[PDB]
Amino acid sequence: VVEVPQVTWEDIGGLEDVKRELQELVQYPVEHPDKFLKFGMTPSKGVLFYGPPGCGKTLLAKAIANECQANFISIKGPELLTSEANVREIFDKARQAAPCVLFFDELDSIAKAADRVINQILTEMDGMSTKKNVFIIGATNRPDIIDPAILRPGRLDQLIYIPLPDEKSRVAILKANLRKSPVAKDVDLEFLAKMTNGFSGADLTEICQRACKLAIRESIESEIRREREPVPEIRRDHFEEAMRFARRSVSDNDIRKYEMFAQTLQ
Ligand SMILES: Nc1ncnc2c1ncn2[C@@H]1O[C@H](COP(=O)(O)OP(=O)(O)O)[C@@H](O)[C@H]1O
Ligand SMILES: CN1CCN(C(=O)c2ccc(F)c(F)c2)CC1
Ligand code: NA
Repeated sequence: VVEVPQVTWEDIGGLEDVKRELQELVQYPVEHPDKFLKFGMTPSKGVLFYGPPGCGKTLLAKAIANECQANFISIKGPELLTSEANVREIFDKARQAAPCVLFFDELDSIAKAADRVINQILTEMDGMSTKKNVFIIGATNRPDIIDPAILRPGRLDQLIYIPLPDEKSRVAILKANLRKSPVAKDVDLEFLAKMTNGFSGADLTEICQRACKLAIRESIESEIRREREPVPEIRRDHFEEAMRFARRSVSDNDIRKYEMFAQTLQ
């Protein structure tokens, strides 16, 4: 299904720098149209996100579409395998659906025949002007094997690091996830963020999911027995019990590799 996503910038904890850069990248063509004309600048055709899994790359792509009131079409790399007019149909349907965000996920799987499913993509990209109102986003967990062709000018205009959250970003991820939930005053998300160094945004969300299930199940069971003869809250002890099944999903070894790659790009 193709639709405007309901994810906003507010649902995304941390990454405040990346967010302002992305807003300007899409707001400037429409907010200062007379200045984009005077100096002869073309709006951007795409970006590429990279980083450890579960840290917000898909969320950012959806929030960009919600910003532009645009449709979102998501395509996972492995499923382009049956077959090179596959690459052509997708660009048609995205052009049909304009203004549209076209998101290529798991592009590490294609970086490894398949040699020019890539080449069919580069040709669709050059053949599609910015006047078509399609904005391309890719993501990958394997920045080491990115073909630099997809980044030459006229294609994806920026490569952007989305890292594991630091301590302040973990507090924000926790708050954004719980923003419309009834949380008890005895829970200290700043202490929770301290105890979860190395956790991804997805790892943090699961803790929030379990703690909520625990309070709802407890609500069920207690009314069932008071049946024998006031909105309930998610309490500190629900979070205490959710933490038992909590451990990092990204290894210290992969983090080093990601940090080397990004630090050498200074
Ligand atoms: N920065 C973040 N803020 C809030 N939630 C997050 C963040 N990053 C990840 N999550 C949680 O983890 C899930 C997976 O995030 P996703 O963006 O799909 O990861 P990937 O970087 O692999 O695209 C999200 O749906 C959300 O629940
Ligand atoms: C899929 N697993 C095993 C393979 N893998 C890497 O080799 C890797 C990790 C981080 C990097 F920054 C990088 F360039 C490469 C990713 C994790
Ligand atoms: Na990922």
